[PDB]
Amino acid sequence: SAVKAARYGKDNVRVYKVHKDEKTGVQTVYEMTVCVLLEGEIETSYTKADNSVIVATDSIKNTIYITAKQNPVTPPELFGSILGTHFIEKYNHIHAAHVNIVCHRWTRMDIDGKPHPHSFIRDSEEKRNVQVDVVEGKGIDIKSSLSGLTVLKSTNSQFWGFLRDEYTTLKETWDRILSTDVDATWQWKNFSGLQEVRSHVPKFDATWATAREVTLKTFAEDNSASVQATMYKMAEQILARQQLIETVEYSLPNKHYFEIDLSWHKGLQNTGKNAEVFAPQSDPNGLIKCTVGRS
Amino acid sequence: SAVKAARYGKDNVRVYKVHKDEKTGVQTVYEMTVCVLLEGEIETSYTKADNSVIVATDSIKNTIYITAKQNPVTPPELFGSILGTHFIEKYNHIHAAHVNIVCHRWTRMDIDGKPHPHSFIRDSEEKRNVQVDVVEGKGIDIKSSLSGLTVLKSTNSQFWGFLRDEYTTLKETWDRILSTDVDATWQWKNFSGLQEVRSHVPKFDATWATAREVTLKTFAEDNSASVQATMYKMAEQILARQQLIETVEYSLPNKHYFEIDLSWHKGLQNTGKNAEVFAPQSDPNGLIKCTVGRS
Amino acid sequence: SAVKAARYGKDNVRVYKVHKDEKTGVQTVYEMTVCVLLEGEIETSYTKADNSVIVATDSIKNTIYITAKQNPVTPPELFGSILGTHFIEKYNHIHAAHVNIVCHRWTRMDIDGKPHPHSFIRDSEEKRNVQVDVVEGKGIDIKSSLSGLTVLKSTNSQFWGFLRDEYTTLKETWDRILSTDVDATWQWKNFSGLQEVRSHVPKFDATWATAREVTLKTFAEDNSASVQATMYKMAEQILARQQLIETVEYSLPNKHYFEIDLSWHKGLQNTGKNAEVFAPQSDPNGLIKCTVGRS
Amino acid sequence: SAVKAARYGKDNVRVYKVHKDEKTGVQTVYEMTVCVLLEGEIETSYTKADNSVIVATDSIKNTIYITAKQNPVTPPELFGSILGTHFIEKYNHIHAAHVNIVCHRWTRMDIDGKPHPHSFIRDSEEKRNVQVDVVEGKGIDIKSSLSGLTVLKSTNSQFWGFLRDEYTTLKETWDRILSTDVDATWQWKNFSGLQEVRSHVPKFDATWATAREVTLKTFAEDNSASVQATMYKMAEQILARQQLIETVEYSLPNKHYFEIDLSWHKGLQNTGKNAEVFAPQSDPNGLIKCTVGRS
Ligand SMILES: O=C1N=C2NC(=O)NC(=O)[C@]2(OO)N1
Ligand SMILES: O=C1N=C2NC(=O)NC(=O)[C@]2(OO)N1
Ligand SMILES: O=C1N=C2NC(=O)NC(=O)[C@]2(OO)N1
Ligand SMILES: O=C1N=C2NC(=O)NC(=O)[C@]2(OO)N1
Repeated sequence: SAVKAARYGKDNVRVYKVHKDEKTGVQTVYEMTVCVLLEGEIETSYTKADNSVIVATDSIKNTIYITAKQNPVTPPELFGSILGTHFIEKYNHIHAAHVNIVCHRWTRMDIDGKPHPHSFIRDSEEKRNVQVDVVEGKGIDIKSSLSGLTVLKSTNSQFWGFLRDEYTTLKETWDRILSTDVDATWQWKNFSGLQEVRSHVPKFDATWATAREVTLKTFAEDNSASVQATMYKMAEQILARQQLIETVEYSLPNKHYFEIDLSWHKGLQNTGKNAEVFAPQSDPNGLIKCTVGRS
Repeated sequence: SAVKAARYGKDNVRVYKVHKDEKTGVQTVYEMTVCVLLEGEIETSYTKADNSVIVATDSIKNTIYITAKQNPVTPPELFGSILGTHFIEKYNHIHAAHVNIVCHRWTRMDIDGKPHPHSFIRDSEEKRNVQVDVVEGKGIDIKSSLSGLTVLKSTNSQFWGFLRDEYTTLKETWDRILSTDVDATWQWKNFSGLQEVRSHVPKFDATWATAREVTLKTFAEDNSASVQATMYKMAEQILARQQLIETVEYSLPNKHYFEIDLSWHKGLQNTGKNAEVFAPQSDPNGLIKCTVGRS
Repeated sequence: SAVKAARYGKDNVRVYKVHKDEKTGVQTVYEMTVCVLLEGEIETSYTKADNSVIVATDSIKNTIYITAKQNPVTPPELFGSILGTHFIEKYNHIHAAHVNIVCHRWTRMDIDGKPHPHSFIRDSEEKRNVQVDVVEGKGIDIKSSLSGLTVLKSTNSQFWGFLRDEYTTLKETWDRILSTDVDATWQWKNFSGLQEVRSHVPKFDATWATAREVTLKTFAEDNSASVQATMYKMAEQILARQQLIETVEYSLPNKHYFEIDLSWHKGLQNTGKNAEVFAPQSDPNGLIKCTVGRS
Repeated sequence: SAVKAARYGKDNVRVYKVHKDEKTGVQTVYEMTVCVLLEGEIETSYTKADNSVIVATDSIKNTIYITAKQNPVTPPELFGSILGTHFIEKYNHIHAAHVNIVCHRWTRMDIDGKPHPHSFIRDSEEKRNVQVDVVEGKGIDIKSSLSGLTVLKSTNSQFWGFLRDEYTTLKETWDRILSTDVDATWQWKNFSGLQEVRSHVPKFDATWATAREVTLKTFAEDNSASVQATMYKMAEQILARQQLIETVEYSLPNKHYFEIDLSWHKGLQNTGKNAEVFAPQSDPNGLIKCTVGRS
C-alpha cells in the first residue's frame, strides 16, 4: 500500500482583528474562521511514524494568528494568499497550502442616524469566503464566494413547460413563490504569486460587490422561467463585469412554499389567485447548479 | 397516581402569508413558526385512553392556517391572542391555550435605491417573538421579545472591581471587547380579552421598536462597567417609555474574545494597548440575567 | 425601577474527567457540560456598577474544574449538589446556586468480545441531565432526566376516537408508526443538604436505569392508544419503583411518518395494509406533555 | 458565455421503508435521506428558458419513492445503483445520475433480553453513506462510507518528534487523549452496470462491517504515534481484506482535550501524571486526511 493523497492542518480557527484609528477614534473589526491544510513530502508521517515532517497543527494555528498580526486580513483573497505563501516558502518539503476563510459580518451600527465608531451588528449570517490554493510551481488559485444569502420573492416566478410523463404530478404554474440561499463562486485567473495577487487587490472587494449586486437585482427583477434560467443570467452578467474571472458557479436550493387547500373548511379559498397562506417546506428541496464560463 | 399538569398541541408549524395590494402592486410577506399547546379537562386521554377529549394536533395545525387566512398575522401579539382565544371559545373543555410565535425577517430589498414591490432578504437571523397565554377566566398574558440580535463593541467595555479570592485568576481590565446575543422580553399588563388587546394594537410594534432602539443605543453608547450595569440601563429605559409594560427581562451571554500573547514569537506585542488579534471563544460563556420592574 | 430577579454565572463549561485504576489498568471517562448560575445580594452590580458583589464568571469556571478535581463527578446529582453547596457556603452574600449538568455518553468499547480498558464510543447522543438548585435555608432540589432518546415502532400504535369537527381532516388509524425523542424528568423529594443527598447516592444511578428501562419496555410493548396514554403508563411505573421521587414529567414530540399514496403511478398500492414507503416529516410535530404525581 | 457544468435534482428527500414478515411478525425498518442530481443535454434550460429538457425535481422525488416501493433499499450501494440507472435509461437526454444516500440507524431494541419484533432505537448518529455515480457509457462508480463515528481513548496516544521552530509552542507528549469523529470512505472498482453491482451485493454489507471493525480495533489497540500513523494502519488493513476496493480515505478531526493547570489554587496537581480534569476544546481542531491505495 501507498499514500495516494494526503493533507493535514488546522480547521475551525476563529480569528478577530481590530484596526484602531487613533486620530479619528474609528475602530473597524474583522472576524473569520480559517482552515489551513498542507501537502508535501509528508507520506512518512503516515507510513513510518515519522513526525519530523509534520509542522504541528498547533503551530499552523499559531502561524495564522501571527500572520494576522503582521498583515492585513482584508481582502480575504490577499490574506489567504499571504498565509498560503508563507508555508510553501518557510518549509522546503511543503509544496501546497490550502487556505479556506469564512468572513463573518460585523456591520457598523448607525445610532441616531450616525455611524458609530466602535459598535457593530451581525446584520446577516451571509458569509464572504475564499478558497486559496498555493501550489509550489503552479502559482495561486483563488475561488471567491458569497454564501448564506437568503432571499424570497412573492411573485414573478413561473415554472411551466417541463417534461411530463408517468412520474409527474407537479402542476404547471405561472405565479409562484421563489426562495433560495445563494451560494455564488467566482474563480480567478491563476496568479503567478503574491506580487500578482497584490497587483489586483482592489478587484477583490469590487468583484464581490458586483456579484452581490447582480445576484440581488437579477433575482428581484427577472420574471423567472426557472431557477436555471435566472441563475444563468446572474453568472453571465458577473463574467461581463470582470475579465479576470474565468468562471462563475451558482448552487441554489429551491426552498419550496406549498399552497394550502382550505376549501374543505367552509369553502375557504386559498389557492391560485386566492392563495395567501402557504406552508414553507423544510425538506426536500430542489438543488440547481451550474458553472458558466466564456465561449 | 394522577395527572398534576398536562398540555399538548402542535409545535414547529411554519406559516407564510402574503398581502397583495392590487392597486399599487406592492406585496408584503410574513413568515412565522407557531406552537399551540392546550390545557383543560384532558386528563382522561392520559389515564383512560379517552381520545374524545383530544382536539387532534393535526386539527390544531389546520386551525393555525385557517386563522392566518381569516385574520391579520401582525402584530404577532394580536395574531397569537386571536388564535388562543379561538381554542378556549370553541371547545368548552379547553381552558388554556399557550401560543408561541417566532417571526422570521423578510426585509424588502432596495434595488438601485428603490424599494422593490415583491422581493425580500433575510437581513438577520434576529427574531421577534411572542408568548401569548390565553387562560379562561384569567384573560390574556403576553410576553413579547426580540432574540438573536448579535452585537459587538471593540472598546468602551470594562470589568474591574470584582471579588478576588483564591478561586480568581481573571485580570481586571479597563478596555475589552464586549459581544452578546440579545434576548430581551417585555411582559404586558394582563389583558381582559381580545377587545382589550385590539385596543392597544399600535403599541405592540411601537414597543418592539423602542426595545430594539434602546438596546442598540445603550449598548453602543454605554462605557460599560459590566454586562449587569449596561443591561439594567436598557431595561429601565424601556419601562420608562411604555407604561403598559410591567417588567423587562434580559438574558445576555458574554461571548468572550481572549487576547493572544505572541511575545514568545520574535517579541511580537499583541496584548494590552497593542492587542489587535484576538481568539473568539465558542465556549464557555458568561450568562447574565435580570428582570427589572417598577419600584 | 428595581431588580425583581437576577442570576448570573458561567454556561457551556465543558468538563472531562478520567479515573485510572493503576492496579488493573482500567480507565473510566466522564464528560459533561456544566452551567452554574448564582443568586443573592447582587442587585447593586446591576443598579450601581458595584462589581464587589460579583464572583466573576471566570472564577465560577475555575471553581467547576477545581471541584471536579477534588470530588467525584458521578452521579451527576451528587456532583451538582457539591458544586452548588460550595457557592452558598463560601460566599455569605450568595443565597442560591443553580447547577445544570448535561452528561455525554462515553461507552466502553468491546473489542473482539472483551471490554477495552481505555477506549470509548459515543454510542448515542442521548443525555443524562440534572438540575440541582441549592437554595440557602431551603435545601437542595434535584430534577434528574434523560433526553434525546430517539425511538420508533413500526406498528402497535393507534389513534382513533379523537374529537371530530369542522377543523378535522385527520383519518382515524388502527395501525401507524410512532416515533419520538424522549425527554423524561423525575423530581426528587427536597433534600436538607449535602449529607442527605449523599445518604441516597446509589438511588440516583438506580432510578435513572429504572426510568430508561421502563421507558423502553413500555414504548415497545404498549399497543398504544395515543402518546398521552402510553407516556402516562411510563410515569406511573417509575413512581411505583422509587418512593423518593415526587413527580415524573414527560415531554414527547410525535415525529410524524406520513403514508405516500402512489396509486396515480401504475396503480401502485402503498397505503393502508400495503403501506411500505413513508415520508418522515421534519415539521410540524405534535408535542405532548404531562406531569404525573401521586394521588 | 456557455454552460461548462450543470447538474440539478432533489436533495434532502427523507425516506422510510418497512419490511413485514407476516409469518414471524418481525418487522424491519430502514430510514434514509436521498439526493439525486442529474446531468445531460440540459444546457438550454439555463440559456434559453427551455424547460422541456427538465425532469422536474418534484418528479425526481416521486421517482425516489416509487423506486423504494418497487425495490430493496438495502444495501444502499444497490438501491443507489438502481435509482441512478433508472434516470439514464428512462431519459435519452440524461447522461449521468449522481445519487447520495445517508442511512440513519434504527437498531432493534432488546427488551428483557429478547429482540423486539417492531421497536427500534437510534443507537448512534453515526451514518452509513453511499455516493453512486451512474454515468452513461462509463458504468457505475460507488464510494461507500461511514461517518459520525465518535470515539475517545484516554491513553495510548502520543505525539512527539514533530518539527520545532520559531512557530512552535506545543509540548511533546508521551501520553495524551485522542478523540475523533471517523469519516472513512472506500472506493469500489468501477462496475459496468447494474448486473455487475448485483453480482457483488453481499460484499457491500461485509465491507462496511470490516471497515467499522478495523477502525474500532485499530483505534483501541494502536499505541498511537500520531493520527497520521494510526489512520494509515486502518486503511491498509481494509485494503487487504477486500480486493474490489481500490482506495480507502480517512478524514479525521483531532478533537483536542487540554490539560488544566490548577497549581495556582492551593498547589493542586492536575498536569502530567496527575492530570485528571481536562478542558475539551470545541475549536479549533486538527484535521488529518489521507487516501491509501495499492502500490
Ligand atoms: O419540481 C421542480 N420545480 C422546479 N422549479 C425550477 O425552477 N426548476 C426545477 O428544475 C424544479 O426545481 O426544484 N423542479
Ligand atoms: O468573568 C467575568 N467577566 C464578566 N464580565 C461581566 O461583565 N460580568 C460578569 O459577571 C463576568 O461575566 O462573564 N464574569
Ligand atoms: O393529530 C394528532 N395525532 C396524535 N397522535 C397522538 O397520539 N396524540 C395526539 O394528541 C395527536 O398528537 O400528535 N394529535
Ligand atoms: O498539533 C498537532 N497535534 C497533532 N497530533 C497529531 O496526531 N498529528 C498532528 O499533525 C497534530 O494534529 O492535530 N498537530
